[PDB]
Amino acid sequence: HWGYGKHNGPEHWHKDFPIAKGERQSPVDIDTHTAKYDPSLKPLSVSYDQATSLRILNNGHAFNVEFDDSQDKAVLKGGPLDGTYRLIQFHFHWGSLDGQGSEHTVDKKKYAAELHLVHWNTKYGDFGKAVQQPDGLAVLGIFLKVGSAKPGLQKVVDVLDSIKTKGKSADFTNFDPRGLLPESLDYWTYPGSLTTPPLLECVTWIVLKEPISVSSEQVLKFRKLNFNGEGEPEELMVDNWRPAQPLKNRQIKASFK
Ligand SMILES: *CCS(=O)(=O)c1c(F)c(F)c(S(N)(=O)=O)c(F)c1NC1CCCCCCC1
Ligand SMILES: [Zn+2]
Repeated sequence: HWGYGKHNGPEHWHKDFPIAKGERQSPVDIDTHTAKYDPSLKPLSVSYDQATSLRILNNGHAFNVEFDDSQDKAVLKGGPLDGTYRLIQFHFHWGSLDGQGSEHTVDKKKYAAELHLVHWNTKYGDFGKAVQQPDGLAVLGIFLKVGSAKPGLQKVVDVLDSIKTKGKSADFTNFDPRGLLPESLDYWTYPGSLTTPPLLECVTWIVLKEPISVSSEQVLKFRKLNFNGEGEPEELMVDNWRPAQPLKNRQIKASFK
């Protein structure tokens, strides 16, 4: 099926998913000199005090921390967004080495990894309906650089050995995603897509300028996960990122001057 291997990677996805060559594909390069400050944008509102984590899952292409989204408990509002978007999960993309891993780039710079906090527009009732809409999802993207350890990440790192292989899950309650945020919420925003099949063009992207720092040891443990299922030959889960896609007829806006 599709993946990030030698023969089923991003350059092949268009054969099953023709929207791969569409008009609003993600990720993109963020050219910092061309992004225009938009004084009409509002400050982001991140309300995660009531977030309730449930489970961590190895789904074969990343690991997901899933939240209880049966109520408005953890929501993203404001900035470019109209209405209320509810947190459903977060996951990461990372590299085989520190010089690559992110999906978005900044002046062509690649970070070691990229965190995505996925939210769905509650006016559409469920996420399945939301992904059929141009304003169905809001994904908050946060770059990871290697330096000092991120203490709020270690609980995630420590459970990864329990979900090594595709299809494994573990209980993962009481995790606070506010521990993964940088200091500043300054951001770039643009209309785009999911970065994995089915590549639906349903996302407002909000990509924070400030990266978080994680340690070498923390990211090394991401790279011990497996794409394969238990009992199959080991394929390390590394380089699960899609490269930058053409910007086409889109403008990237900055929240900051
Ligand atoms: C392949 C599913 S995933 O790992 O959960 C997943 C992913 F890898 C992604 F890269 C995106 S992204 N970058 O576009 O944000 C993503 F949204 C993923 N999962 C969502 C689940 C949330 C419900 C909406 C349905 C879209 C897939
Ligand atoms: Zn993602």
